[PDB]
Amino acid sequence: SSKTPKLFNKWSFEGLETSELALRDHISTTAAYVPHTSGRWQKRRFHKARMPIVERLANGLMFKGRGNGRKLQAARLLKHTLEIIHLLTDENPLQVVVDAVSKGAPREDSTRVGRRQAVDVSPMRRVNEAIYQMCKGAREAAFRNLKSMPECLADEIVNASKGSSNSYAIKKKDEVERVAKANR
Amino acid sequence: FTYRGLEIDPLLALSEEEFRALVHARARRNMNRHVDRRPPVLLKRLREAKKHVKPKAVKTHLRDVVITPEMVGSVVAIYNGHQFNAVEIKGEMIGHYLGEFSMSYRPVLH
Amino acid sequence: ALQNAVMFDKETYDKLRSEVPKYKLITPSIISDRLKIAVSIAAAGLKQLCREKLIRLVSCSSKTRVYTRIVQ
Amino acid sequence: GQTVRLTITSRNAKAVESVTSQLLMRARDEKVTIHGPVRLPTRTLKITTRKTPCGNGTNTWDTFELKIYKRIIDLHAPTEQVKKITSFTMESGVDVSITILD
Amino acid sequence: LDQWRSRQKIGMGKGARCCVICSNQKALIRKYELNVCRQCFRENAEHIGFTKLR
Amino acid sequence: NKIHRIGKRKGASLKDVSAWRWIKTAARHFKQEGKIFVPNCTEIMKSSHGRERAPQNPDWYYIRCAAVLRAIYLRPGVGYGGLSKRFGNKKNYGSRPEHTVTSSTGPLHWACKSLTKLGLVEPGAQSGQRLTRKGHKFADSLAFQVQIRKFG
Amino acid sequence: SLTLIPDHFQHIVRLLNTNVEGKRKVPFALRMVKGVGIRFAYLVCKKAGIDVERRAGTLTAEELEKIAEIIADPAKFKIPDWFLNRQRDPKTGKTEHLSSSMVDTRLREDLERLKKIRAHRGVRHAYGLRVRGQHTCTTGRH
RNA sequence: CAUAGGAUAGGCAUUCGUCGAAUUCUUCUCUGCGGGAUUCCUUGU
RNA sequence: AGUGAGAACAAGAAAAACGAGUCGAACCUACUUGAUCAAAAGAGUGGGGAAACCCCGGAAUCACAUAGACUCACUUGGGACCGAGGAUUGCAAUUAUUGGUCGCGCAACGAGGAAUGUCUCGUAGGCGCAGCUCAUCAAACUGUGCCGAUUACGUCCC
Ligand SMILES: [Mg+2]
Ligand SMILES: [Mg+2]
Repeated sequence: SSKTPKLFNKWSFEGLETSELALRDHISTTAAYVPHTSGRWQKRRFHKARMPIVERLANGLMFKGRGNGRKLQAARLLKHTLEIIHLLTDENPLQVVVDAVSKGAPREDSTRVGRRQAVDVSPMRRVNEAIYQMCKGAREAAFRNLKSMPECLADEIVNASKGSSNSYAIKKKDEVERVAKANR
Repeated sequence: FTYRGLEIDPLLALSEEEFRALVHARARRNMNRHVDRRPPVLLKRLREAKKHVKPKAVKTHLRDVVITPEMVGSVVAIYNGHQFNAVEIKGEMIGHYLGEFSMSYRPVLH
Repeated sequence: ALQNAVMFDKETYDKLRSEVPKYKLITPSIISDRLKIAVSIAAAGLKQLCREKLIRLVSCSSKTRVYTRIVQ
Repeated sequence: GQTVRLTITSRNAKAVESVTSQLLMRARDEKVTIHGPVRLPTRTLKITTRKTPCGNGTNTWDTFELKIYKRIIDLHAPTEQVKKITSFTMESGVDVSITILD
Repeated sequence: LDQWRSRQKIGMGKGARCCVICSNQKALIRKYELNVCRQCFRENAEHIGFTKLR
Repeated sequence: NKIHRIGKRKGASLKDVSAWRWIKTAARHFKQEGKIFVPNCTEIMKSSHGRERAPQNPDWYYIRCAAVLRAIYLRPGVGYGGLSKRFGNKKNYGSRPEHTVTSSTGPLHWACKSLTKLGLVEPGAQSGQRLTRKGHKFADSLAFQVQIRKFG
Repeated sequence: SLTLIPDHFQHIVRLLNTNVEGKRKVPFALRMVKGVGIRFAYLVCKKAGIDVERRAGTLTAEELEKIAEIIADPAKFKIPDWFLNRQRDPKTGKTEHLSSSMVDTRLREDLERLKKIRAHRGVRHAYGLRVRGQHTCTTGRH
């Protein structure tokens, strides 16, 4: 009678795969009954890639002093986010998130290694910076807006999942890659 | 002139138990804590200068005295800390401490 | 600026009962800028449409309530 | 029984056990039916002063502690039999206290 | 006249209290009703029994 | 079919239902009955000095003293001051750090005084406040109502 | 409140010589007049029989004339004596409650009372200085 | 089966100033001395 | 504005005095009262030398399908400034000791230039609570718990 968890008793983890075959090990699709787990994912170096991807959205919401430590809020705030994403897309919302993480961060970047040489981006940072730049930007959208945070977060996830440029992350994902293409 | 709806002639009449009901809360607490406490000689020497004819300026260091209507019309020379400031008790001064009328500092001018 | 009305006109309440049940993903902030009404009216206008069964309540909390059209 | 409670309090951890285990090894010889020595929680006492007598330096501190060890033993003997158990020259710094329960 | 220590007769203030070792009335430890001055305590913590464990 | 017996269990009590569902129906029972003695101060006053404005629910003295009645069911022997810790607040001081304040025991004194006149509270053997046998009958019977969804 | 707007809904109503934003709720627009505030505007809405849900511009002229005498004379409506602004009123002695133009008027009469006699709390207002026990070395900066 | 009412375990039903009696216990609690961790084991540098 | 669930460290009364060699009172506290009517009080009555009473320590973040008000505004954000009652600490409150009540809120402040500080896991940050200063007063410090992450696990660029 192990009834294979959905997510909020609603959204299944049965069909998740990743379009980016570069990013399959770093986006974890293991199942959970809630985002909150309270485990130590930061002891070892790459262990936070084994953390479930829906938890890592909840950790990205706990920013700026008004949110540090409010994980039960961010789990609630993502509960309404994933239901809105189902109404915009008519799809499994967890596949919409894994499609948003896979498109959200730039494949290439430019740093000074010695001039300002173009450097490749590891698959770990590409999962970090996609989650980082979607929680950012959805946070800045709803800062003095009529829209709630579960709508502004749901809009950044949808437009990055489609690869539209309306998302905050995809404006910066394309700005970094063209600067990296010119700083080769 | 008027203090809490009474002129100087109803003010003088009023009993000390009823004047204590008239004043504000800090003054009536000072009066309840001096019901059996041998009143200051500022008050005694204030009327010994009143009888003659402003009257004579009596000097004091006392600054935590509450002005009563019996003090009205008498010049008190209050000590700020290095000099004696000559202040005539007008009727609008009832309830205020004597230290509110002699500054112990100068206003700063740069 | 963003000057929103604080009560319904008769014209815009007719917008509430017709166009809003045709939307997918109704929220009181979607209605607040489409219909130019305050969210305190938009949330009150949508609680009315649930008890008439014109819209559906798909997700509810104390603050955030998400509504959808009923498909029949 | 009279149920006399002896309170062994001390500042030394090695002197409070050398009294209590000695006091208990006396009260087995008369077959007194004791209720065993319980270890009440040790109370530590913190005074955290500055280190400096002057004012300057890095503002360093030092916490001082003082633990009180605390034992009680309940025994059913009469009041001059418990004075037979109690009477022996103890270590310095251990207080014993005779109390009658009800 | 014996107005002599009339303010020190009433004992409410920081002047009524005193270091019992060191006779000073500045920065005394009154926790556990100890009443030793701050500096004169660190010289005497080992005889009172306090040792710095941590 | 959300209301039915689960297995062999046949009844309810407090701590078997939702806490707000009990307090809301008990507040609903008190005003529909009418035998409550709402004081005249509850119109003017505020529940504590830690609250910054008035309770803005016109049934607030009914929701209080139903929460208090639940707070005698759990913790018998509770006084007015133990109830003040239950309903206390974090007070907003202006530019100073916020500190916890316990609620005014005045309204908690009226709340227990009203419930004694119902007969639902007894003044305790030695401690503060105790639930009368009529109150155990009231608290559990109303709590069975809220699981079979008869909120009224 | 799921009710249509009336034909007479003023966006700015005028009560006690004060403009009042009729788009707001009824107490929170009734605190815009001086002397009222939130804790007293809920008592003016309670003693007038005004529902707190309604917006301030729907208040009719018979409802606004009832409000203005709850604020001008609140002790006739059993709003208690401790609730009022000016309770023991030196040089008058009588408990009042000061309306819009009267708060600033008698505030100037209190600062003039303490400056006629040379009381220290009136000397601080003459120099523009801080009046209570603030330090005013690092934080005035006016 | 809430005014509109979702999601979520199930031999002897359950609850406890009830200021009950009894009669068996150390699971948690307290704590004086003591175990336990050593690169110990494993397979690349 | 309600309502729920629910921590750890801790503190606590007195002398060769004044009273009945023994006992009292000073200290913290529950509980009742005040209450046929605001807080803040003021009073009774118990208990506690502190694992024994406070205490089933009802902290605050948080939580809530609370069918609660606000709805993007210098606004129900913010609470500086000061006006008027009142009550406690003290031998004394004026150059408000502190609390509480109603006003004021039309005081900046809409996320901060050049610069700059701390930090690698139960951590940062947030959140309160004790103790210490203390008759009265914490935006302090010493402690303690609660909620709980981002990033790196590198390098000699500064
Ligand atoms: Mg002490
Ligand atoms: Mg600048």
